[PDB]
Amino acid sequence: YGLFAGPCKVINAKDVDFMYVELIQRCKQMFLTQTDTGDDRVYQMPSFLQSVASVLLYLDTVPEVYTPVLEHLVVMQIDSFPQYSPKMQLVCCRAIVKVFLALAAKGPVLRNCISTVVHQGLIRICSKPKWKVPTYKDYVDLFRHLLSSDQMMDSILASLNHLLYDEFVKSVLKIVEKLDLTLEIQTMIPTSDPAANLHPAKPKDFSAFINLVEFCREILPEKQAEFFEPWVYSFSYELILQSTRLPLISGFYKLLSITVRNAKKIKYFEGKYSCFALFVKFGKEVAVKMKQYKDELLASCLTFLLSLPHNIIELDVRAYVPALQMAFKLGLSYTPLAEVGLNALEEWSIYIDRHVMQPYYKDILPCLDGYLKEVSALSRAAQKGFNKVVLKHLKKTKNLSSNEAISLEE
Amino acid sequence: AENFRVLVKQKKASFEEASNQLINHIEQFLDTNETPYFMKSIDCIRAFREEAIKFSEEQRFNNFLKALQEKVEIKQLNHFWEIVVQDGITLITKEEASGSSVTAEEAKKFLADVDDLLDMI
Amino acid sequence: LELMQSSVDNTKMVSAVLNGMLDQSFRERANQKHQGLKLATTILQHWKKCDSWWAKDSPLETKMAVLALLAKILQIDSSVSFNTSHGSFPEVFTTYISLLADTKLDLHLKGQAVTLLPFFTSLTGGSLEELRRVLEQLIVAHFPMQSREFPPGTPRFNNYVDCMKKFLDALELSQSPMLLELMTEVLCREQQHVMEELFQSSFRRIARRGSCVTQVGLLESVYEMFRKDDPRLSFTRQSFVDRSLLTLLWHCSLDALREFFSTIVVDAIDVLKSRFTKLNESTFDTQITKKMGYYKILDVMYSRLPKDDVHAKESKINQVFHGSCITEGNELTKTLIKLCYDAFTENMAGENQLLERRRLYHCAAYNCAISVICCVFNELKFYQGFLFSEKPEKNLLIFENLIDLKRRYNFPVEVSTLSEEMSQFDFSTGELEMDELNRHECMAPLTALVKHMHRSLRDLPSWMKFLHGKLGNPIVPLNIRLFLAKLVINTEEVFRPYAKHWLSPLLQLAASENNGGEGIHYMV
Repeated sequence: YGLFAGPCKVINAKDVDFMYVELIQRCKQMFLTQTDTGDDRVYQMPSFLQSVASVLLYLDTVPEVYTPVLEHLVVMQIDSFPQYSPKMQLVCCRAIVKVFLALAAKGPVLRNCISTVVHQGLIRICSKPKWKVPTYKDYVDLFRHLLSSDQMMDSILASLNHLLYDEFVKSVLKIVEKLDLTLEIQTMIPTSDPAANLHPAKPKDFSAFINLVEFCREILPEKQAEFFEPWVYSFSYELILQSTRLPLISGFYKLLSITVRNAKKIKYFEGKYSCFALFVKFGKEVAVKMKQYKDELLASCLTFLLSLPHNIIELDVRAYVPALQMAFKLGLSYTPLAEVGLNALEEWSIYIDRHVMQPYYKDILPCLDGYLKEVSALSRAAQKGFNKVVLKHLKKTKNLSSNEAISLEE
Repeated sequence: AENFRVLVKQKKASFEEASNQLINHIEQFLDTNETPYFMKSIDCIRAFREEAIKFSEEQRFNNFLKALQEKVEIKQLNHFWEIVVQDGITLITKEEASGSSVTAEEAKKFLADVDDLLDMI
Repeated sequence: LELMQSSVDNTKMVSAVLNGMLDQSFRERANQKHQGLKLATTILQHWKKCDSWWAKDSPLETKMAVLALLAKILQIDSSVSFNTSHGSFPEVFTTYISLLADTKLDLHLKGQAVTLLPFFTSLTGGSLEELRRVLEQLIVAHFPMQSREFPPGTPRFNNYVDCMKKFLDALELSQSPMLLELMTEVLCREQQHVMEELFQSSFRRIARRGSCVTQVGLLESVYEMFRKDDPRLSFTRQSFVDRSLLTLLWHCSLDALREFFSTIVVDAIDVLKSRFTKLNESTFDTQITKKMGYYKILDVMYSRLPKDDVHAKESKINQVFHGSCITEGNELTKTLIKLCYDAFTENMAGENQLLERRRLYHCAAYNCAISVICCVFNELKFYQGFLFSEKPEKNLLIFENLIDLKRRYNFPVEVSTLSEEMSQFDFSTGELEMDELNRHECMAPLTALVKHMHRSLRDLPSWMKFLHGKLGNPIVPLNIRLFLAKLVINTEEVFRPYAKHWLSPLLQLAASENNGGEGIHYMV
């Protein structure tokens, strides 16, 4: 139907307007109106969206009454990604990429809606916690197909990565503006800042936030050749203006460490001058304020501080070695900050010119001496030789090999 | 009624396989005796009366008139009585013959201890 | 004003500007709920300037934009566009009528029209007669002729469920006595429309609303549409009291309901005290079904009521005899128990005209009997007197009439803030298992009765030894002999201490080759 809607343009020039109405009327009353919960008519939604995109390519003069059905369908298909099988979780990606290719090549009075479909999809996946519910750990595959390895996904369909990148950044900043992340007193006289005053008054927003930060972390390591270049001043200024009056909420330092790692991956630091003074004026404040914290907040603060560029922020090198002799003693029982301690001590001493450095070695190195001091289906398959079922439990039990939990011997 | 002339007008199987279901489709309008229901069936009986002389349905002709005479002579149903005796679509009108041109005079001729324990409590 | 002076030249842009102003006046309604109603007031006082929208010959998109515009306008404000001739109620109600009136759209293009009935089913019957008239015109012109007859998978029944679900949500949120009096009429036309479960749950949601002076109105409406002499068939007459008012009665009527119990009894105790003019079956079976409905209503009303206001001297028994005088207390139970014991005892040796519905009438009298014996003084041998203790010399057959004794039983072998920013995208867009014998419409009150006999106070005469006498003979009909064992099966906790006498007839049922087929397996 959706394929032959193409060549029927040159035969009637009204049936192309008859389809996309009959098609949307079939598409509505199957999984929006009735039997949205109990139905099995889910395994053809990729064919549905592929058909609607292939007719929307040829359809000019949009009705502008069914676009709140199109963009109430495509967020349903983005929502219904992990109730699937492999080698169809890629067909769903091809469908969504095809639709987003379709409604962006006709007019800029239309394509504002491409900025609210992804905003609604982010508010969809950033609130989920017999059955099982997938939390955020498998939408990351779709959101990396949609941006990073996309040139083998828009090849077979007739840039878009730039547009979807900018829409993702606008959505991830527009969520964090209205969240009400302030926290109230819960039921002696304490001293520390995390206390019985660790209770956010909007507890569903907090879960949205702690699902948002790890999602942004796993979505933006790379593909930042210039796609994160013009954003760093606005994004950094927003995060500083937030977290200066939001002290004891972790994750803000996590997003800051993400953008400052990208600001070191791109060059951006050969002094643009407006952020060079914000970082210098904030680094002193966290370096003096991080004494009276505790564990899972200290980890984020230290991973922020020991990733500042510091081949450029060389001035007052004594302002951070109490946060480098802390990154090693707080190692040895939680590894990936004992990794960033060595990864910062290797970055400093090869780049900082070796005369401000050399007095500061008897207070870095003497804390570096805690380091120099059955039956499954695989087994039952391997016990009866090798006949193709060890291939089954070698291929189907594969591809989850990305957790780089760094052990202690390396 | 008009949306069901698609079989006896293009092509079909053996003829009058629509007449046996037509009485089924027009009988069910008088289960509930509401006011607008009586006027939907008079359009059907004023819609096959013109096809009985056209589609060569003499065997339907003298058949579909006792169909609405028995249904008005079973019960009272006077609201459906007045609309079929004030206008009149009833028993065979012209001659019981397909070749004629005479009027409907025959229609106007046809239409004018088990008690001890009870009181103890 | 300046924006609606230009209402004909550029309709699309003024519609879009009005929508963008409307939802933005809806968004910050938490701090500025003064302008969000004043804007809707000011646009409703200017409906004269737009008439090329909701007229004929316009293509069918501006009309849907008018529907969505009016839907936003009336979903934002208060219920103020109806009352005391406030504003342009003629020229908004003419729009609301004429949009769904003419056969100009399709059926799923009036679905957006049938959404806003809760704001506009709270009028007086002057124009509301016209409202019911055009609703019934839609019913007789758009619904299927006889029954469903279209599976989900044709382009008519998918539409039909798409329309009826919106109807059911309208009836769910609007407690309106007219829409129920249409939905009950469209339901009871066959044996079962296959969407019964959402129907029953929706009726349950109607039953619990509060403001308890309106549930009497709902039950009064369905009672009056059941009671009158609109000459319907037997099935449609029975199905009302079967499955559209008993759902409301059983779920949640009222915790202190004496109104619908008081104002009904001298309307149907007379037709229970009536005769049978056995000359023609049309007046026969209708009177049987009316007696059956009165039986079931009195059954439920005796069941889910306390005993003090029905048995003691109160303001509920001074109804049947001589007004509000002190007669003797609890007389209604006496004049009911006499005629119900008179029922289910009529021998029908020559009576062979309509006997299955009379069997249903007998079983309904039985259920009413157990429900009133639930409310009797329930100590001495009333249990031995009533529901048992016949005298078969004068042809008193309790079980051999209500048990069918003609059907060959089958018996098979064995087998927060983001909810708000997510709703802003939704504002501006849009026991046992019953095989063959466990549903015999007598078993559950009998089992509850035997259980109540246990946890209320040799053989036990009228309910164990009497069944022992009526099971030990292999000369009794078969179906009663099978029916009586699925009481000691389901309630063996009473028969376990007296299982020393229940030792032979179960094995006589199992061993003798008179069970059915190759022997009725799973029973064995």
